[PDB]
Amino acid sequence: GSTQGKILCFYGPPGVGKTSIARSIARALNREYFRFSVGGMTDVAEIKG
Amino acid sequence: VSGYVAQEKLAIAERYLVPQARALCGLDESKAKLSSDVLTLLIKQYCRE
Ligand SMILES: Nc1ncnc2c1ncn2[C@@H]1O[C@H](COP(=O)(O)OP(=O)(O)O)[C@@H](O)[C@H]1O
Repeated sequence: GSTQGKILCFYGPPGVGKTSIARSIARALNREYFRFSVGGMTDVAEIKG
Repeated sequence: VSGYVAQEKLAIAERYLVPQARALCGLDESKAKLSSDVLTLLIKQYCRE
């Protein structure tokens, strides 16, 4: 039936197309895209505000 | 509170866990049966915690 959530991850050497498939799926499902890097972030003001 | 014995997890998960997640996906038991045998294989092998 309805849409369902699940989280997913892709991993491998950089530049394998990970983000590229992300956006490709985003235009597949028709969902909106938005990147959000969190590598090395510490402050909580950029995540919760 | 303590931990849980391998068999003990079976009697938990068949009642207090499976129906809850069934309500998370919104299904009813009529279409998504999960036998005991699947549960014992799961807990015996795939999760030792
Ligand atoms: N199968 C593929 N089809 C199209 N582009 C690919 C493929 N494999 C790798 N690429 C390319 O690899 C690059 C990596 O981009 P992307 O996945 O967007 O970020 P990341 O560098 O994190 O993997 C893109 O320029 C993309 O065109």
